[PDB]
Amino acid sequence: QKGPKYTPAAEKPRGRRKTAIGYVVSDKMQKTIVVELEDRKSHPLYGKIIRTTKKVKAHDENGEAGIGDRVSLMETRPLSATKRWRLVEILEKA
Amino acid sequence: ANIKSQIKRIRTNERRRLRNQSVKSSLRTAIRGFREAVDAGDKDKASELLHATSRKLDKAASKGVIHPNQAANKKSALALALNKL
Amino acid sequence: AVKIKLTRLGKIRNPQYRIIVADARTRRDGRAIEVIGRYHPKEEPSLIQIDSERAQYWLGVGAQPTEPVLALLKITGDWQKFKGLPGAEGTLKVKEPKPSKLDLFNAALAEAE
Amino acid sequence: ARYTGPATRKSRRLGVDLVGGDQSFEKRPYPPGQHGRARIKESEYRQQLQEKQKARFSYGVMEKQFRRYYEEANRQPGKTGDNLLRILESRLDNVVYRAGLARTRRMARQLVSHGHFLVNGVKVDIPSYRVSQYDIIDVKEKSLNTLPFQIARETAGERPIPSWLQVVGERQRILVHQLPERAQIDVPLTEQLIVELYSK
RNA sequence: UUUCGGGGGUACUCGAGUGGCGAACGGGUGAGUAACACGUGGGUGAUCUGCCCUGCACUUUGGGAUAAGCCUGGGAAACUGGGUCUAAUACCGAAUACACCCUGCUGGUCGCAUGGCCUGGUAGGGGAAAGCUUUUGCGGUGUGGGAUGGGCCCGCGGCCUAUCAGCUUGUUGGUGGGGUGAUGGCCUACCAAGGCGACGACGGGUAGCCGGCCUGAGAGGGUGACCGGCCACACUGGGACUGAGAUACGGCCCAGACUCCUACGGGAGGCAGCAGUGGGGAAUAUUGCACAAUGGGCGCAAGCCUGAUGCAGCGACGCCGC
Ligand SMILES: [Mg+2]
Ligand SMILES: [Mg+2]
Ligand SMILES: [Mg+2]
Ligand SMILES: [Mg+2]
Ligand SMILES: [Mg+2]
Ligand SMILES: [Mg+2]
Ligand SMILES: [Mg+2]
Ligand SMILES: [Mg+2]
Ligand SMILES: [Mg+2]
Ligand SMILES: [Mg+2]
Ligand SMILES: [Mg+2]
Ligand SMILES: [Mg+2]
Ligand SMILES: [Mg+2]
Ligand SMILES: [Mg+2]
Ligand SMILES: [Mg+2]
Ligand SMILES: [Mg+2]
Repeated sequence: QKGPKYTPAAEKPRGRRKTAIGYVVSDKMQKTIVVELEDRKSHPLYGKIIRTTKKVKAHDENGEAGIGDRVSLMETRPLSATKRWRLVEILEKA
Repeated sequence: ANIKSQIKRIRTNERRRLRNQSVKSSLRTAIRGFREAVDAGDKDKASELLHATSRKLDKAASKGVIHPNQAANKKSALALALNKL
Repeated sequence: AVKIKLTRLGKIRNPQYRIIVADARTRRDGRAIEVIGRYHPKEEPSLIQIDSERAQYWLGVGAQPTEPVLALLKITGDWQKFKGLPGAEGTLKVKEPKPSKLDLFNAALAEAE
Repeated sequence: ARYTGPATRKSRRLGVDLVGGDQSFEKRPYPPGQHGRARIKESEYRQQLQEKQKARFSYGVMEKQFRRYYEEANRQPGKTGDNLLRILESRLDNVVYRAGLARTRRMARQLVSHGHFLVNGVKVDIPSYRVSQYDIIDVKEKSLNTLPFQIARETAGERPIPSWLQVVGERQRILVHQLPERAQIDVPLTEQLIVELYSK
């Protein structure tokens, strides 16, 4: 009687990284763009839908997204202080 | 200083510090010697001392003085330096 | 090590215990990973319930029972089963269910009439 | 604690029979004291309050315990006034009185408290013990020949026994087929005023 | 064995000592903290994990010491030096490992860009161990998987104050190095001139957070005692060491305040553990009894330890019953 010398690891499903869409408000740093994300929440007490804007710093290697363009982003590990997003695709240039 | 076991541990912690310090110093001297060889530019000497330094890093990880991942990082950096230079 | 412990519930002089899977370091009345049973020693026979499916899983992965929990696992047969030894049926005693109240009401009706 | 002072003066203030056999009430149906004759200004609060006093000084329940009864009744799914009345009716000292083994609810309390009754074979000396469906109440051996209990055996007839109660034996064995509905309960009181009192 | 003053042996046993494991848990307090501290939901293709469980391989070979012991020195004390001597699962060199770590080349495949996976294939270099027991017998090393416990990052959520409008120069971003278990100005050199702010930045005030609790028809308001979960601290401030793991309450080093000892050279303390004392105050308890039960540490086990805990004492302090 003898068992296997190698035991394969159990399959874990790879997690769901968050995605977002925004507009580029800045590209004055090397390989980084500042993107504004827009969110709609219901006010806790008054119930009105409130629109809020969050700046995000995203990594793009090649500078392919300029100011004013609409872009898609995905979460990633910390690439520097602040930066936690990477540019996936420049979705609609303007 | 109040509890018997702590008093004994004072002695034993010191013994271990000395052992670990000595090993870490040896590792540091070895890495320094390799670095100087690479900055001097002598591929042959540098390659010989990469191998001895690398094995010393591995053995220090076996004694528990450094973490295996730290040994891997050091070894990787040295080998990359020799390939580039 | 992850262990199978008794955690104390109930009030003074009425110790009621839940059978929980918890890290050794966790305090007795602390957060548990699972509750897999209960144990009431003040009863006769002492009440014992174990979720045998979960007990088998936890012993499988290497949870270490405490001394009283090991006694309970032998009574239930979950220990003998896990090891492969015989006795898996266990020797669990259950309190004789007391007469139903409706039947005793009918008994009193008949007796006096 | 218990209220152990004069019993007639309470019925006299409230203007209704609480013991219901009381000659001194019918002789002086006005409130007690020097000013018991004088005209009292009407108020809704006094009416609500006195209905509560009639309830609690009939059954002999202190205000603390009575207020807990109210909260349970209001919590229960029925209508609060019916639930409150039948909870107080479930009390063992009351069940003993309704069965006839006692003369007054005061006498019923003392008997239950002194340890003369058993419920489903276990001694109970808690007057506030609430009977449930299919409870059987019996008398311990020592108290069966006990002189006032002997009186109670051959004094059957003072009042009628309600349908949910039943005395089945000369042993004076009481059976409870169910909790009384409002129709079954017969009490000289308007329960809606007490529900309103505690909604203040 | 005796003479009865003692003197040997045994190792059942065991003081002191070496060595292993534990001492990072458990218990306390809420000073600080307006912060990824906490709550809730995610991410890790960016990571560690002693003891426990379950596969595979192995456990070869040598060496030099030292505590204890004995002799002796210095010191008032705390403590400390020298000589001589002894052992190990203490320490140290080598072989073997080719699962594993590093580097070069190269094939397939999955994605979410770095990349991940196929223990992919291949060349070169390298990485361990420990014995004891004779009995329910316990151990040691590498490596695959699991279980447990974590680390780090992010969305969203919960105070007052513009009579606080600008703040920031490792500061915002990049590349080459360093550092860590791991990502990252975390650190560093150079280069670019950015980053955050009336969706209140930067200041000031207050405050541990939560499950919950109180009130209220609800919405809301107030609050966070006990019990339970996180966090923070341990005379004050700073620092690292040992370790799988450290705010290291009953560890270490330094500086300060305070108390104490001294031979004046120098030493020794830390109840926000349990109980208790003084003090402050309107006000809050016993210098109990047990490890019998439950949880924890070590031990093959018998067992030992446990002011965790289980209980007892005192106060109508509260609720409930009589
Ligand atoms: Mg590196
Ligand atoms: Mg009372
Ligand atoms: Mg000893
Ligand atoms: Mg601690
Ligand atoms: Mg060793
Ligand atoms: Mg780098
Ligand atoms: Mg504070
Ligand atoms: Mg309102
Ligand atoms: Mg360390
Ligand atoms: Mg202390
Ligand atoms: Mg300590
Ligand atoms: Mg104290
Ligand atoms: Mg005072
Ligand atoms: Mg135990
Ligand atoms: Mg045993
Ligand atoms: Mg002790």
